[PDB]
Order: sequence, then C-alpha cells, then structure tokens
Amino acid sequence: HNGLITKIWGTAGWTFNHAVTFGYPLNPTSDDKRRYKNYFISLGDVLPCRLCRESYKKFITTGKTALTNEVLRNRHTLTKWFYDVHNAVNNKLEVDYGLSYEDVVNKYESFRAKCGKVTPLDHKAFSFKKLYYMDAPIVSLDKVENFVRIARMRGISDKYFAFLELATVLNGDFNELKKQSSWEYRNKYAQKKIRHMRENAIPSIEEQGYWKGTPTIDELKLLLFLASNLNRTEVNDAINNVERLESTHYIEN
Amino acid sequence: HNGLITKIWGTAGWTFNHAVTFGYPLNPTSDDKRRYKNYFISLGDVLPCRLCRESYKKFITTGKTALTNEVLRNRHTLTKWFYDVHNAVNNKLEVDYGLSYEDVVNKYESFRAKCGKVTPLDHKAFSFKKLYYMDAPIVSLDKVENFVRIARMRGISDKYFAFLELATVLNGDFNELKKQSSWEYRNKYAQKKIRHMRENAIPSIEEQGYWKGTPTIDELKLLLFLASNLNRTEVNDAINNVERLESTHYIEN
Ligand SMILES: Cc1cc2nc3c(=O)[nH]c(=O)nc-3n(C[C@H](O)[C@H](O)[C@H](O)COP(=O)(O)OP(=O)(O)OC[C@H]3O[C@@H](n4cnc5c(N)ncnc54)[C@H](O)[C@@H]3O)c2cc1C
Ligand SMILES: Cc1cc2nc3c(=O)[nH]c(=O)nc-3n(C[C@H](O)[C@H](O)[C@H](O)COP(=O)(O)OP(=O)(O)OC[C@H]3O[C@@H](n4cnc5c(N)ncnc54)[C@H](O)[C@@H]3O)c2cc1C
Repeated sequence: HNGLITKIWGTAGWTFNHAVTFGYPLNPTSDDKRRYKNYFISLGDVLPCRLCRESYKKFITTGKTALTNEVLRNRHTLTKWFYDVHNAVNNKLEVDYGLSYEDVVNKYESFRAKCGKVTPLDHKAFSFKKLYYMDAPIVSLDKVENFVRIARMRGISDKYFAFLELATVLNGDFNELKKQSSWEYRNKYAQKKIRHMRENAIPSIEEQGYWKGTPTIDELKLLLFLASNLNRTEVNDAINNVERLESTHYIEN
Repeated sequence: HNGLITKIWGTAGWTFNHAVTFGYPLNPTSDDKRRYKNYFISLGDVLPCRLCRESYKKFITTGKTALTNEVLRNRHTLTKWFYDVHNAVNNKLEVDYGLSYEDVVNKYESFRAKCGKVTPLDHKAFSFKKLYYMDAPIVSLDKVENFVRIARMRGISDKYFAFLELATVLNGDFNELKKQSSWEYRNKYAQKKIRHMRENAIPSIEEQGYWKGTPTIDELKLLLFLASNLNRTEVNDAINNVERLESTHYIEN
C-alpha cells in the first residue's frame, strides 16, 4: 500500500546514516568518495516514504546540502554535510532540537571503536548513555508563556512549572539551559512523556469539549519543559486558539 | 581512527534497512529493481566497520543471501532476502533471537502508513509498541540448566527462577514459550537487564576471584530467562568453566 510511518523508521534512519558518515576515512580515495557518494545518492531512492524521497533529493541538489565532491573531501566535510541535511529536514518539518555540529560530533565520536586500554566496558558505558539519551525538541520560552495561564486554569499542579521557572531566570537561553545539570533531567522527562503519549494514543490537541483546539494536559506538561510534539505552525495555531478562548472568556464575564 | 562500535549503530542499521525493504513496491519496475539493488550493493561499502563490510559482501554473493534479480522481484522476495541476510549475520556472531520470517512481517507491516479511519493514533500506538518492544536473544534450556546450581550457590533468590520453571514445563520449546503471555514480560525484563549492564559497564564473565570464568550474577539472572549477552561459543565456554569448578570442588570435599 503506502510507505512506512515516518516516526517509526526515521530515528533509526538518522542514527545509522550519521554513524555511516563518522565511519568515513580521514583521507578518502577517489574510490571511497565515489563509493559513499553513490550510497548517499541511492539513499534518496529507498527512504520508505515518497515525500521524504522528494525532499531529500531536492536538498542534496541545492544550497549547502548539495551532495558534491567538496563534501566528500574528508570525514569532517562529510559529517558536517549530513548534519546540515538533517537540519534541512528538521526545518522542513518545522521542528528544532538546538543541536550544534559540535554536539553531534561529541556524540558520534564517543561511538568510535577504541580497541585500547575490543573496546573497554567503561568506555562503552559512556557510548551507550549517549545512544539511549534522546534530545527532545525545543520550543522558545516566549511561545510557551502563552500556555501558562491555561495550564494553571486546567489544574496542572505547581511541580510541573519548576523547569519553566528555571528557564525564565535564564531568559529562555538554550545555550545556557543546556549547560545546566537539570538539562539531562528535562530530556529524560520529555522523552518518557512523548513515548507515553505515543504508546497510549494521547493526542496533542483537544479534539472535543470546551478546550477544543488547545493543548491536551500531557502536551501542556511537555510545553512547560520547553518541549512539544507540535511544530512551529502548530504551536502558533495552538496559541491563537488559546487566546480566542481567553479573549471570549474575558468579554462574557 | 577505527570504525564505530557495532552494538551502538547495529540496531538502527537493521531497523532502518528492514523498513527500506518493506517500502519496496509490490510490482517494482526495471528501474526500481536497479535503484534498490544498487542501494543494497552500496550499503556494503559504508557500514562503519571493516569486518562487517567484508562479511556482508561475502553474504550477498553466495547462497540464499546472494543479491540477485530474483530477490528484487517484489516486496515479498526483497523482505525475505534481507531477513535472511540478518539471520546470516546472527549466525556469524553465533547469537539467536528465534524470529521467523512471519514474525518480522507482522512487525514491519504494522509500520505501514495507513492513511485511513495521516495514520490514526490508536493504529500508531500499536506500531510504537512493536518498535519499542525489543526481542532479547535466546539460549536453549539444556545450556541454561548447567548454570542453575551455581546460580543457587551464589545466592540468587527463588523469584529469579520463576520463568525458568515455566520453561522447564514447556520443555524449553520457544515456539510455545512465545505464545505465552509472560513472553512479553521475559523480553522486557531481559532488555532492561542488558541495558543496565551496558550502561554500568557490568561484565558478563567474572574477571577475578574464585568465580573467574563463570557468569557474573547479572549474567546468571539473564540466563535464567533463557537470555544472555554471550554467543554460543562463549556459553559453552562458560559451561566448561562452571564444570571445572564443580568437579574440582567435589573432589576436594
Ligand atoms: C534521510 C531522511 C529523510 C527524512 N525526510 C522526512 C520528510 O521529508 N518528512 C517526514 O515527515 N519525515 C522525514 N524523515 C523522518 C524525520 O526526520 C524524523 O526522524 C521523524 O519525524 C521522527 O522524529 P522523532 O521526533 O521521533 O525523532 P528523530 O527526529 O528521528 O530523532 C531525534 C533525535 O535527533 C537528533 N538530532 C536532531 N537534529 C540533529 C542533527 N541536525 N544532527 C544529528 N542528530 C540531530 C537528536 O539527538 C534527537 O535525539 C526523514 C528521515 C531520514 C533519515
Ligand atoms: C547490514 C549489517 C551488517 C552487520 N554485520 C556485523 C558483523 O559482521 N559483525 C558485528 O559484530 N556486527 C555486525 N552488525 C551488527 C550486529 O548485527 C548487531 O546489530 C549488533 O551486534 C547489536 O546487537 P544487539 O543485540 O544490541 O541488537 P540487534 O541485534 O541490533 O537488535 C536485536 C533485534 O533484532 C531483531 N531481529 C533479530 N533477528 C532478526 C531477523 N532475522 N530479522 C529482523 N529482525 C531480527 C529482533 O527483533 C531484536 O529485537 C551488522 C549490522 C548491520 C545492519
């Protein structure tokens, strides 16, 4: 019939293909360059989703995401290129994670086989944490503040605003938030939540009732951690619905 | 330097590439066939591990794992082929999971985008469970029984033998064990364990002491669930060490 659900195969697709680029030689040979290029070209033919194939092809033939011999120069250039392609897809989907190229380098380099000290167990322990540790998507603080009132009105208790309070103090600056020890907790919390909703078919936007059009309680809890399942357009749309409800409420009482 | 740790990129590699095969048309065109074949041929050039590339190439040029136009006939033939390639690698590593082609079909088909009823949330809920639900490796009951005595002697309490007791009653028949409701629990338990050991650098074989050469307590708990981090050769080796210790003990007392 159709292709496969993007949220099922997507992450494995990225993790594996980013790993492929970090397995590229520091000094490829004309042969290596040709072998990898052809691989990445063929990748565009097999992604199990038509639209995905089209966007990817478009991306690899324009701008800085263009697959060219300069990209294939070395490991740095190849890994930087795929990092950019990944950003290109994120932007297309209007979702952000706030990861710098350096972040991606520190992550995948910890995967590098270090047959020193077969790789030692304490070294792999570190690698595995980096593999299992998921980076949840980010939403700017100015967007989230539009949901605080309704979150309170719907009964979400005080403990759920803790992280938001920390973020406010740091002016919603992600580069600073990422340096906080609690950033690790933020990601683990958001991940369990996102998984909880996915596994229990919990929608992000209220389908019926008075709250129709605004975030569900679980989605609100995610937003309070500057995370969300919604993309930029969907968040702004949710904000507009929340304000329709607040405005109309004010005028009737 | 080297390639990347196989246990970090491997699973994403399989999940994504199996998803690729299920995204293959029911009736490919000469063009499709050529496009996918070239992709899978190039896959062998980019796996971030030299030995892995060699084995894969060897596999796709011999026996039933050979990449040929007959394989590329349709979705059934292509998915059956990659399932066989996966089995080939499992056999090379001497690790088993007991998954039939049908098992793999039921799993990946649940990933198929079903734009009926954008795919509905309750449908995705099912898909996500299949994605997150990991199948832990299996070890035959006759192998495991060699570790029961030492497991008892080392203080492992009774609750850890529960599943083993169920398995004994079913004659260690995996096709029957997989039909049990507790099979789902078995896999979740083994998965957390395997992850716990990986994340905490807990070895599978005692490095020092009197128990040197035999499974560590955590490894023993896994074995009691007919699971293990050890491959066939390593399990038989562990058995031999356990018997050296039992035999020598008997003769000195
Ligand atoms: C080549 C390719 C093309 C795709 N094209 C589409 C498409 O057009 N449409 C569509 O709907 N889906 C597409 N997808 C899937 C989509 O990109 C997501 O993977 C999917 O929506 C799942 O999202 P997620 O939130 O579950 O996790 P993911 O987005 O898969 O994973 C989140 C993780 O991504 C990492 N990350 C984020 N940004 C970067 C970066 N720049 N570099 C490295 N790691 C980063 C973080 O560490 C975070 O933990 C594509 C996937 C691939 C592999
Ligand atoms: C193309 C390729 C070649 C590889 N070659 C090597 C190699 O030569 N040497 C090496 O050390 N590593 C190799 N690896 C990696 C290795 O196969 C494992 O993925 C890795 O050891 C991680 O094992 P794991 O136990 O963490 O999980 P994994 O083995 O990655 O995942 C376990 C999951 O595999 C699924 N599964 C098991 N059998 C099948 C099957 N036949 N069909 C579909 N799903 C199945 C189960 O559902 C189970 O949950 C290769 C990986 C790929 C993608």
